[PDB]
Amino acid sequence: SVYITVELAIAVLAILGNVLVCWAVWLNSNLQNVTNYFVVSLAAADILVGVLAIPFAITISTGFCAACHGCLFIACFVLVLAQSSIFSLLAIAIDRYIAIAIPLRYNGLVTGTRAAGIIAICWVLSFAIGLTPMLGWNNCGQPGCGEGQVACLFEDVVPMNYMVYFNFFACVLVPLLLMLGVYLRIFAAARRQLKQMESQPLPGERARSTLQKEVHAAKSAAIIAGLFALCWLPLHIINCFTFFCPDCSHAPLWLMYLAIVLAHTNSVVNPFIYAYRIREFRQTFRKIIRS
Ligand SMILES: Cn1c(=O)c2c(ncn2C)n(C)c1=O
Repeated sequence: SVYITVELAIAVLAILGNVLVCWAVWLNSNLQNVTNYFVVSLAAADILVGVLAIPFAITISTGFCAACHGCLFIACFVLVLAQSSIFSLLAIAIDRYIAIAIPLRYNGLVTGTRAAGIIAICWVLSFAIGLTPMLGWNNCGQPGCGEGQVACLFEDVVPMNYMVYFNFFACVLVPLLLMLGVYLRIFAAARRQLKQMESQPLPGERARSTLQKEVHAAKSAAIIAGLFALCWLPLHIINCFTFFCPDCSHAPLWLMYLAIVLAHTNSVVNPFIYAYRIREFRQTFRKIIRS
């Protein structure tokens, strides 16, 4: 009951943390910028983790008996939260790029309305993708619980060709490669901005301070994304060995859970990364707790 204990420990933090973030934003209007609209999507997504995803993960670990629709939803619900985080992290990257790249058109393009729109779309696409195995791409009953109910086991009910080709490479590796490519242009151009301002006949510390603060935000965003890939790659890398290399000793269970726990931990690092990186956030939380 140790794995269970740790999974519950995370669920608590994942909730308290991200919920604290959403509350801090709804309280302090200085954090209600268009940018943080996506951060809210990240929070809500990472909240349902300690709310449903973890509970489901703890249940499916031992396996149970249920229909295909019910057994798939429970097993593929984590793919939805993990996929939504992809769109949110990708949007934030693009956003932090638009600001530094074209500061003027930033307010003209990056609107509070389009934000809510994109988010909605992202979630829809998250359910479409995350629950693709429920569209027919599954191994329900492929060569106990009785007729009608199927032994709900993640590896047995969920195809490997999906989580590898479709899910991992396309819906994870590609995005992360796009995001990484974005931050490449972000910091590459950001340092050029400082070089042009390094050869200016005027102080203009307003533009420098602002530029440095926009870079501080883009950097903080880069750290949030990095921890995502750092906490999900291991779990996918394991599935790459199992699939592509049937000979390669199938990953043990003790190692399997560690990769799974590492993914559920990702939802917790965010609340703490804001309180540290952003001096505006930490002062917001500090107040809520006291009062
Ligand atoms: C992504 N993933 C897995 O790849 C997995 C798993 N249990 C077993 N495997 C293989 N769980 C709960 C999971 O979330």
